[PDB]
Amino acid sequence: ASLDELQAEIEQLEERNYALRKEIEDLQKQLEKLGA
Amino acid sequence: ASIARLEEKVKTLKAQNYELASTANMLREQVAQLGAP
Repeated sequence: ASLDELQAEIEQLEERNYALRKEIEDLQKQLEKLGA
Repeated sequence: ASIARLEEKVKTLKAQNYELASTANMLREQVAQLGAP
């Protein structure tokens, strides 16, 4: 409801964006290993 | 114009987070199932 709120929501979104990228990368390593 | 720029950034991040979470969830299902066969 304000510039500050939008910027705080953006911060939250970009932290989530990071977490998904990291987890995706970790899942990809686990998935390749699951091919023995 | 700043407000409009931030609102568009919110929308863009949500859309991209939606794509990422969908990918993460696909991989979680594959990993979870392959790992517990």
